[PDB]
Amino acid sequence: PAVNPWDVLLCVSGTVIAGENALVVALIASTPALRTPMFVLVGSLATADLLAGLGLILHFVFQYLVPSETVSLLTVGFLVASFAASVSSLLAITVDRYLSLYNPLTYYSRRTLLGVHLLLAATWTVSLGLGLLPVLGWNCLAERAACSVVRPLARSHVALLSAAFFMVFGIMLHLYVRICQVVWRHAADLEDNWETLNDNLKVIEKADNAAQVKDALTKMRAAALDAQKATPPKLEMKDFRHGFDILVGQIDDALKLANEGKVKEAQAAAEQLKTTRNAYIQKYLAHLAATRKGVRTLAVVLGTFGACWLPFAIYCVVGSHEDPAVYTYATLLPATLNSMINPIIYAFRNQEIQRALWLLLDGC
Ligand SMILES: CC(C)CCC[C@@H](C)[C@H]1CC[C@H]2[C@@H]3CC=C4C[C@@H](O)CC[C@]4(C)[C@H]3CC[C@]12C
Ligand SMILES: CCCCCCCC/C=C\CCCCCCCC(=O)OC[C@H](O)CO
Ligand SMILES: CCCCCCCC/C=C\CCCCCCCC(=O)OC[C@H](O)CO
Ligand SMILES: CCCCCCCC/C=C\CCCCCCCC(=O)OC[C@H](O)CO
Ligand SMILES: CCCCCCCC/C=C\CCCCCCCC(=O)OC[C@H](O)CO
Ligand SMILES: CCCCCCCC/C=C\CCCCCCCC(=O)O
Ligand SMILES: CCCCCCCC/C=C\CCCCCCCC(=O)O
Ligand SMILES: CCCCCCCC/C=C\CCCCCCCC(=O)O
Ligand SMILES: CCCCCCCC/C=C\CCCCCCCC(=O)O
Ligand SMILES: CCCCCCCC/C=C\CCCCCCCC(=O)O
Ligand SMILES: CCCCCCCC/C=C\CCCCCCCC(=O)O
Ligand SMILES: CCCCCCCC/C=C\CCCCCCCC(=O)O
Ligand SMILES: CCCCCCCC/C=C\CCCCCCCC(=O)O
Repeated sequence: PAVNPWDVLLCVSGTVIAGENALVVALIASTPALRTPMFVLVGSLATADLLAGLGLILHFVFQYLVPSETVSLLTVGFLVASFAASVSSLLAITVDRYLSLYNPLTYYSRRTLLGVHLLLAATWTVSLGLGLLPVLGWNCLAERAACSVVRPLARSHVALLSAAFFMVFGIMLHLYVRICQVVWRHAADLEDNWETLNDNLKVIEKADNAAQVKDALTKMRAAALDAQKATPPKLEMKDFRHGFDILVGQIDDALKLANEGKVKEAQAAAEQLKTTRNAYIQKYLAHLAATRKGVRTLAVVLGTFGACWLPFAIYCVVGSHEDPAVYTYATLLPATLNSMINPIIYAFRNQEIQRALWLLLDGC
């Protein structure tokens, strides 16, 4: 028993990672529709995870099948660059999601596409550099007292890697809270205006004087428009939104009658407003149910990223080369599992990626 079980587990993990992310890469590459900034970023993440998966397999190969210290230095440097590129790609994705939420219009501009190009060129340039430094000689091959828990990386180089991870993670947390903030605000405004919409509709049905009817119709018009704004836009869906378009229209019809002195007729028009409102009551509950689920996903995915990488990042600066290798393996394996989760969260859950997959399975 000279093969270490953990090395086999990493090879298995790398195989799953490579297979998952190779499929994502193939789907985006062969689908001209998937060329927006968002998908350029997903393709970068998938490529990095693909490279990291292959790297785990290669590390096994040149440890056990072609024993080579030199090529093992290359494989570890390869993995440093691949995981750096994956973590930095997650940062870039998060930046993009922030910008699309905070700039519902100016996000769709030439600057945004330029920004992804420059950001990815920079993250990949830095990622490669980080893996190239040990290959060029910033390693512990000469001085074994300077070895980190991941051979043959030098403790000082690994400290830099962990510092970069902590900074990247801190930025993601900042963006996460801002994203969370915007999603909560819009959901709160939608639920507010929807409730006031219903309140005034009851005022109409129970009105006893004409002043109440006009007042309630005036508030319904404002609430309808505010509820529309809080709904995310179609693109660059708008069916739930267009439900408010015909509500404003009906409210304007009732207001016209009320202003001409036909308040009885304006009140009776609430039956039609209640009919309209009831038709979109499910789309409203479904939208609130989707945002709720999305918020949960946000936190779960970021928490899982932290649970997978933080123990490793911490142990890499606290541990030393004297520790048994199992503690490096036990903290490294979860970090690799995150590269199995990434394609599911950022690629396979996307409807356009699923469509490309359907066209691929069905022979186009
Ligand atoms: C040690 C490893 C990391 C070296 C990797 C070298 C090559 C293969 C890397 C470096 C930069 C990478 C590119 C950077 C960004 C993108 C955009 C993405 O939408 C598709 C993949 C693509 C086009 C990558 C393809 C692979 C790539 C060219
Ligand atoms: C020996 C171990 C097994 C190695 C062998 C399995 C490797 C699977 C990896 C990636 C497959 C997903 C990427 C390929 C997806 C198809 C590429 C494509 O676009 O094909 C279009 C064509 O119409 C259809 O063949
Ligand atoms: C991250 C930056 C570093 C990335 C580095 C990627 C380098 C890959 C390039 C070429 C393949 C080289 C393959 C070398 C195959 C060597 C086969 C061999 O003979 O090596 C066994 C040797 O004899 C034992 O004694
Ligand atoms: C060895 C090197 C290690 C480096 C370790 C540190 C990593 C973090 C550095 C840069 C990421 C910057 C990402 C962009 C930050 C957010 C930009 C943003 O939100 O602003 C966009 C602006 O508002 C548009 O108008
Ligand atoms: C989302 C999933 C997140 C998963 C996060 C996992 C974090 C694992 C961290 C520590 C486990 C350490 C396990 C160490 C097992 C040691 C067994 C033992 O006794 O070691 C023998 C050794 O020779 C005597 O030093
Ligand atoms: C989806 C792919 C299937 C994954 C199955 C899991 C792969 C398990 C591979 C290696 C695990 C090694 C188990 C360790 C055996 C005991 C080792 C020992 O006692 O020395
Ligand atoms: C044996 C060395 C291990 C490295 C293997 C390298 C093979 C994978 C390299 C790149 C795959 C990424 C291809 C990206 C295609 C995207 C095209 C597009 O976005 O339009
Ligand atoms: C593009 C698919 C992924 C390819 C990289 C991962 C799989 C491993 C591929 C090749 C491993 C063998 C490399 C060549 C070994 C030569 C040994 C020798 O010449 O003595
Ligand atoms: C993408 C950039 C990659 C290179 C970044 C570094 C640039 C500076 C040039 C050379 C320094 C790299 C080598 C440092 C370790 C030397 C160890 C030694 O000589 O024994
Ligand atoms: C802002 C981009 C900067 C690009 C240039 C960066 C150049 C980096 C060069 C060297 C980094 C430090 C390398 C340390 C080598 C130590 C060698 C050893 O310990 O034996
Ligand atoms: C995130 C900051 C922590 C430092 C990151 C280090 C990145 C190294 C990545 C892959 C190298 C994996 C090599 C295989 C583990 C062997 C462990 C051992 O030395 O016994
Ligand atoms: C998740 C919270 C993010 C907070 C980021 C704080 C800034 C992090 C920057 C540097 C800290 C890492 C320095 C590690 C040095 C260890 C050296 C050693 O003992 O080998
Ligand atoms: C048994 C399949 C495991 C599936 C993934 C979960 C990983 C944790 C379970 C087992 C780890 C591999 C076996 C540990 C070998 C102990 C000997 C050693 O430390 O080198």
